[PDB]
Amino acid sequence: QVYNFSSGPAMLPAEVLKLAQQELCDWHGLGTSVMEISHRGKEFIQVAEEAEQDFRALLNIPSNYKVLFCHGGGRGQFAGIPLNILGDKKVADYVDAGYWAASAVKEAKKYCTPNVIDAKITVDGKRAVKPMSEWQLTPGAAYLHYCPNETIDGIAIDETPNFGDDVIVTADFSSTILSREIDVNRFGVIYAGAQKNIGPAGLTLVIVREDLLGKASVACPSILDYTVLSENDSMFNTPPTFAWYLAGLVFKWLKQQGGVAAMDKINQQKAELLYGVIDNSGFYRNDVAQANRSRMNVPFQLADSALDKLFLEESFAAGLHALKGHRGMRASIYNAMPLDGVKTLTDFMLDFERRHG
Amino acid sequence: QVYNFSSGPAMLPAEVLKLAQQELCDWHGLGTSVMEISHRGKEFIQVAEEAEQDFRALLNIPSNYKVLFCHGGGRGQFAGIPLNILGDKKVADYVDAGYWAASAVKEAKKYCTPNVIDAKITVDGKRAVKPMSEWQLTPGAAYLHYCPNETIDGIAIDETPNFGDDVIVTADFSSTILSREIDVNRFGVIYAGAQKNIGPAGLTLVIVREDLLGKASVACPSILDYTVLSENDSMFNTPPTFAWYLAGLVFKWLKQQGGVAAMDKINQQKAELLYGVIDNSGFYRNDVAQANRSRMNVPFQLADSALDKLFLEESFAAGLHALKGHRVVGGMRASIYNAMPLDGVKTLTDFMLDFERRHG
Ligand SMILES: Cc1ncc(COP(=O)(O)O)c(C=O)c1O
Ligand SMILES: Cc1ncc(COP(=O)(O)O)c(C=O)c1O
Repeated sequence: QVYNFSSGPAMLPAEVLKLAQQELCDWHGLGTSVMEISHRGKEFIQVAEEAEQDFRALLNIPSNYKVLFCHGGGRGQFAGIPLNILGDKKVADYVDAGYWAASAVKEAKKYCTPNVIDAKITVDGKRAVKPMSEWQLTPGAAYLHYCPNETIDGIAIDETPNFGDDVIVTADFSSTILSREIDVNRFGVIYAGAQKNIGPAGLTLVIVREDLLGKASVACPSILDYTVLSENDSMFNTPPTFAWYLAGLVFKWLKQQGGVAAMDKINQQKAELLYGVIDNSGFYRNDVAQANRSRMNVPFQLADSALDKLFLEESFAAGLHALKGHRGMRASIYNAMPLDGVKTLTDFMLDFERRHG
Repeated sequence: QVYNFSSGPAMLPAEVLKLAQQELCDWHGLGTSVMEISHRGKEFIQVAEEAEQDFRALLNIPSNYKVLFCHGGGRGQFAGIPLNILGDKKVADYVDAGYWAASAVKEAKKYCTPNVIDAKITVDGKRAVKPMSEWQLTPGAAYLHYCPNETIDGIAIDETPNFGDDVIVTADFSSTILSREIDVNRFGVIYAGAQKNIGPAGLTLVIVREDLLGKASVACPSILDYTVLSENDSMFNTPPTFAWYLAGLVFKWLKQQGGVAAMDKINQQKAELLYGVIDNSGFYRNDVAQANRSRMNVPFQLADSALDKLFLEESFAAGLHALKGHRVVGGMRASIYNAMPLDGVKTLTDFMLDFERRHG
């Protein structure tokens, strides 16, 4: 058995990939693939609408939000957010406590002069994030942007936004959407590249509060314009139809598992197991503060990084793929990753420490 | 046997889909799918590089062009072209002789003042396109844009651009790329949504002459910025990795067929067969001029359109899918792309003749 810890593109649920394989050439008895049919045909429209409704149900998205299936990836929305909801405003607040939050800032500078909030703090030697109650917002800012799960850094911000009605909260949920219940009503825009917990790469989900439509910049490409996308139910142009179908299968799989609250419980067990092994070891280390430890992306370093290459070759040979971190290691343990995959990983880690520590 | 005449997403080569199915869960002995691996790993980089190399070989793309594997579809490039190569200019020439060319004009108005060249003409009762010599270009225009294959209208502009060095030709090849050999050197930008002759939907190909880089608008999203995309080998961000892999398989399949010259000959046979049946029947009609008839998208109307529904029900039951014409014009439309075998067009035309016999 191969367990794939890639952060993105990530593993699909094994049952989903098996189903997609079974019907790849002849889908629902049509004699063609789901990827070969018109997006404006009755058959694909049903796939698309069921995927939208399942996503709405899984997250308990209120009726005053649009759910858009978009091209361009997470970095597409780094441009899409300011291009759609700056309106006539020239400032937005961006919270930076990690790589992807900082990347969003860089793109936003094409469109406005962002106010950057440095939310990084060190608490008892551990990397943490300032509480939202301390974020100094700009009166009148068009929106606030933050990243609740920093994929490379292993840093999560779990607290629910509770800002005034004048604050429009936007958030990059790429590497954590569907891993726990969230209060969608507290947000203006939630977006996620699909290639962590939704589907394959090439698809992005955007949840947009409906009153934010209607003020896109004229410069916004129509394929990224939330108002045009909503008008056309995400079929302004040809969608990534196979990716949208696969996302729909993932949503069906999540329903079969018991939904996001069921995932939340298994993800807690997976994270406690892996962080427990790291913390009870002098050979592995993670220095993110407990309250900000991501349950989805778990970086860790070896006490002797001269062993990194051997760790990667031997873990791969043991069927544990894609553990390399950014310029130590990073285990991504998304919804699709079973607890048995994390047990296999930690057993390997304990053995590797016995050998080389 | 099912023949799928969808205009986009379109049929893939059956051999390509069968291979993708076989290796969907365990790709190249990895025990994972090609869609579950990092785009920056050595395995996917090889897929990506071979796909680029194979596309360059198939179309004879010169080395002074970049080949970009992009997000956003054909309509993404309706914005991407002006956002990348207007530079400091405000005028570009747009040729309108069909639905997709007109759609490109509409998007262009967000970014510039297009000079719209109406190239539609009627000759002897048939819809045709003005010769390129009648296209009144604007001195100083940043570029010229046209659509050599109008997917809804069945109108092809096959004539080779022969403009001077000061004209930057850009062209929407979505529904015809790889169907015949073309002279890439005559163009500044060639683009194509993948979901007709390249791969599945979710991927777009852009061929851009290298001297046109470096003048993108600051407003261009980085994911659409040709300079950023080229600098990062189309991996500025996460690619549509499964679509890129499948495109790579299509390119290998095209090589196995004999390449674009081989497909050109088969596509000519397919189009001559289908247009002959339409022309020699009083029951079906197509009113596009011979010189502008697409070989890829063949619209036709029934003499009695009250039989449209029955034609669609009976063709579907005969294994002939997706023949309804676009909602903007009605009628029927047979899309007969590279993947469609001659036997599929023979099955379609035999059906059309039998339908006329039974109901005409
Ligand atoms: C939090 C976060 N933001 C942004 C991205 C970038 O996504 P993409 O490659 O789709 O642009 C990723 C992962 O890919 C991510 O995890
Ligand atoms: C000539 C042409 N241009 C543009 C498009 C639109 O492309 P997309 O739906 O990928 O934006 C199509 C087909 O979809 C096409 O055939």
